Amino acid sequence: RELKTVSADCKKEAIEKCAQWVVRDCRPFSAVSGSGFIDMIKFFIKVGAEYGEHVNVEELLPSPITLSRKVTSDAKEKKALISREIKSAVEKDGASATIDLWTDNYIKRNFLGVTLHYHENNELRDLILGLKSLDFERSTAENIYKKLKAIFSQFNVEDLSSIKFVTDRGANVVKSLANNIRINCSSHLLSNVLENSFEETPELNMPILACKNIVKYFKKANLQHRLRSSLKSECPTRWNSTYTMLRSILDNWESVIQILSEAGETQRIVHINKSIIQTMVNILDGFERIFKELQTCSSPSLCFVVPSILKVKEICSPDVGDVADIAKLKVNIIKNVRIIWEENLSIWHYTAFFFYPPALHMQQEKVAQIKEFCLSKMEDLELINRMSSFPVSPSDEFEFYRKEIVILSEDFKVMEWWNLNSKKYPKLSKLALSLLSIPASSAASERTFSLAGNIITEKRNRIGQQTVDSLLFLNSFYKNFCK
Amino acid sequence: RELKTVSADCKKEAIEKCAQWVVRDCRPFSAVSGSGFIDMIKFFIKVGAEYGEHVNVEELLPSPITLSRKVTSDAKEKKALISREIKSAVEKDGASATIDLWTDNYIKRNFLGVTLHYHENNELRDLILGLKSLDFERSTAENIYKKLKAIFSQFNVEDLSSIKFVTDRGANVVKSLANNIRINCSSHLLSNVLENSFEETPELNMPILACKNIVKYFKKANLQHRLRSSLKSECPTRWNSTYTMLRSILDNWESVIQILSEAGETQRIVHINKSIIQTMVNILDGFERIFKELQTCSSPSLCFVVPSILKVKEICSPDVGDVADIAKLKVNIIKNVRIIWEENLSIWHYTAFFFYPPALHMQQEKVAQIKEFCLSKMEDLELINRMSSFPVSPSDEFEFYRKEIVILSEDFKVMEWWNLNSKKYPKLSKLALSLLSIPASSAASERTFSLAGNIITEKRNRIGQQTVDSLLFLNSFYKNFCK
DNA sequence: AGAGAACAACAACAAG
DNA sequence: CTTGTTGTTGTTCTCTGGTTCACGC
DNA sequence: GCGTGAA
DNA sequence: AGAGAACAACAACAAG
DNA sequence: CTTGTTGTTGTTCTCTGGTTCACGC
DNA sequence: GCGTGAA
Ligand SMILES: [Mn+2]
Ligand SMILES: [Mn+2]
Ligand SMILES: [Mn+2]
Ligand SMILES: [Mn+2]
Ligand SMILES: [Mn+2]
Ligand SMILES: [Mn+2]
Repeated sequence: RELKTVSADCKKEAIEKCAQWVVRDCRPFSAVSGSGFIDMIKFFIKVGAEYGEHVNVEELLPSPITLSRKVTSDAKEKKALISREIKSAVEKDGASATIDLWTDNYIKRNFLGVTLHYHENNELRDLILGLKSLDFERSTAENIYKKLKAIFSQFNVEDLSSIKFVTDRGANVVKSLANNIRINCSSHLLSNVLENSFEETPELNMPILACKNIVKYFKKANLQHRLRSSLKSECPTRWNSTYTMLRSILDNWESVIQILSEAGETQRIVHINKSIIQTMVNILDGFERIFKELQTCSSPSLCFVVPSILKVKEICSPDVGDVADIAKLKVNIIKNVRIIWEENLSIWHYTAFFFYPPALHMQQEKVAQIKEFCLSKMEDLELINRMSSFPVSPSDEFEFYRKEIVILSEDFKVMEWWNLNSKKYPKLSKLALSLLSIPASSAASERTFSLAGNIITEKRNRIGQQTVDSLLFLNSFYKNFCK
Repeated sequence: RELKTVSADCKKEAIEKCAQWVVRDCRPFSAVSGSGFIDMIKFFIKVGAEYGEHVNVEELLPSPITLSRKVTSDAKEKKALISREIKSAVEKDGASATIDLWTDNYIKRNFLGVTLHYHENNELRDLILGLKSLDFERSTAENIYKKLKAIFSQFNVEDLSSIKFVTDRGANVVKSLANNIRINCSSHLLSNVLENSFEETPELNMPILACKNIVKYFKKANLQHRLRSSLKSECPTRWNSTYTMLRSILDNWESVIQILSEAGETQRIVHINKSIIQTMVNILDGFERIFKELQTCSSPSLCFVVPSILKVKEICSPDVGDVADIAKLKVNIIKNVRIIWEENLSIWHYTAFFFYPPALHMQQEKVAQIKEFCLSKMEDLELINRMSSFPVSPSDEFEFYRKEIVILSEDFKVMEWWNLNSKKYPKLSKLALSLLSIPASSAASERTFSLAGNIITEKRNRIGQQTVDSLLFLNSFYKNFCK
């Protein structure tokens, strides 16, 4: 219990052997603080206590190749250890998933990422189920579903009908999940609204393109070292990319005109109306709050799609003081919010918002279909749970919640609020927490590809498909089922 | 002494805690076998022997930030520990160096790499002295020499006149070392001969460009996964790059015509004369033997520039059976070997070859200037060594070697041959081993940039200039002065 | 978001 | 009072959102 | 059969 | 070269 | 005789050779 | 002052 501190003469020698490990093997300084590094060092001081200080270390230490098969061993092992805890959440309707496609930068295999999301004990599960390569077959809808089912067979899940899937609107991905529950990713929808609305407001082409050519010049002339914050290029495939460039120019506006004046290249910025650049940054600033919100899988997120849409309608509210080109942008944004974003929502987005206890809003058109939807889903929950055996009814329990009153406090945690209410609401708070675990976007699959890319590197390029599948899952397992 | 082996019940648990470290912290499997990792694990079993198994590990383990200053501490420390062993080799004329310029792919600083090379105990030293950034100043000759002197001041070397420098023919780098000994890198020279000779033989444009467009199609059509060895693009900035592409096509020729026929794109290869592709690969095959030779710093290399030039003259010897376009290539290659490569050699290249004991060759035009050169260099060695005090003369000892007879055996190691001859030849074998430690090219600086790039990565991009300088040197130190 | 890294800028502490 | 060594705070820089399927006229 | 939409 | 990685293909060995 | 676990051999894939100075007419 | 050579 009472852990002993070593002598300072023995502790300075420990920061000397650690520094020499990072230097010789070319590891990052932060390696000395990994959760698995510490847990491993604790084991090796045990071996010194039992066997003494004269142990054959090379014989004790494993080889990298036997490490490579152990994580493939353990991957098979842990997929069975939870092959039961997983199959329960799918049965009980309370499981959702996100899938998407990615291709790696070296070998160029196309990949199918699958994540899983369900509620446990006041906390959310965020599992990487698998990253299976398509083996260079065409990314047709049939092959995708073929590789989707194959990932779920790893845990003895063969149904897939009770799992709510969240994807982008890729024509081939969309068709794969035509036979089950598919929710449109709201980060791609919000991105479509921005892309189209700027296509449709070409009055703003000249200021944006003018800014784009300043970034292009600072990179070609190797001048970003003079900025305390560098200027960012506009990459269309990145969300809110125009805002990132514009802000990088504003937040460095003073030092940019000076550097430009210095190089006699002052004509590249004098025709740029700074005021409109500032107006677009204030407008798109709230879009970044919504984007970072929609990408949350550690807390409920689907319930905020509808109120975020209202906040977009509020930002682009017509204003008598807008200039002509900004007035037109706000006009096109509220349009595409209607025909691009609202057009591709579902009762899952409204019902998730219903279960946000500040429930005063959609009292109008929606509580009809929401009650019709909520009652049906509490019905299948009983149907399933009665097979688990081998006054205050749901339509009442529905309206009993519909009269609760709670204030928007900054500490309010709706997910905690339903655990602390599972008593009075037994069967509805189960439907609610089934709804509140669905991600509002496919960002969990995006992050899986980022993690994948951290493994398939320049020097680790020979790593195999199943070795990445194994490392990603185990790393996700040791996060969701360890401390 | 007799190191104990642990129980198998305690050894399986060690490959389980190692596998979990690699998984959780996302480290490569090969991390379990680093020289510094093993030396570190040996220390941690000692702490378990002394203090027992209940040690506070988090308090014992250092932070990454205190690791970052320790390697900067140790870097200052070890540059003083050898600030003496280094300054001796420079004094005794037996030190050479290679310098070049590089810029990193993220922050884009220009860098000056400096390596050091001298003889010790039958083995060669290959030191990374420093990678100092120019801080975005212009890479003028004055700033380079300014940063060169600054790297040598780190070890209290202020002379630099006794150090033989080996660089490429960059106009600015060349001018920096106008005041000291500069030897032309022979890898850049050989590369100039190839580049020019192919510019001057445009009859071969159509086969090469035809091959280039097959690689371009296999990459665009994502077809390299069908090849057991992939096709390589021609990058002009890589040495023998045309040979690498051509061979990648030949070694996969059968499977390439089949894949092309399959895609109905068979017209991209039918006009390609395979025989001339094969002739160019056989010719350039020996160039790759010379290139990989010239890049050696663990064994003597400057002494092989002259006999490699002969082997190039021999490969491109006129042959009555050559076709017209190959006959012209060999004609232009032997030309540029004369006006590009031989044009930029020095008596260091001839004298280094002289000290290869199979010394029958240059008996003609060169032993005059070589004797004149060797006698002067043995003279400054005595001048220096007499200040170290606070029959069989050199001109005889020169000719005594000039009558030795030795056979080219495959095990022959000339560097070992001069240690085992320092007795009969005391003062000449010192000049010889001073000559035999000079690198034939600047590849040591190239490799320093490769190592640098292994540190300045995508996620380690915030690492500082002096932190890379420190890590590179210490890693080089622990290789040249440890076991 | 939610991952991996590094470090400038301070704040606490010790030795002197 | 100084320096000289450690520890924590908070900013900056990375990456995934991608490159061809499905459909309708 | 070919242009269009969304990645 | 001379660095960093991974793994297919076998070879040795053990358990059964 | 089978499998099932470990260890070694040898191949394949990375990167640096680079992006602007110096000079002469 | 501008094209050329070598990175
Ligand atoms: Mn997609
Ligand atoms: Mn990508
Ligand atoms: Mn160079
Ligand atoms: Mn580069
Ligand atoms: Mn995606
Ligand atoms: Mn170079």
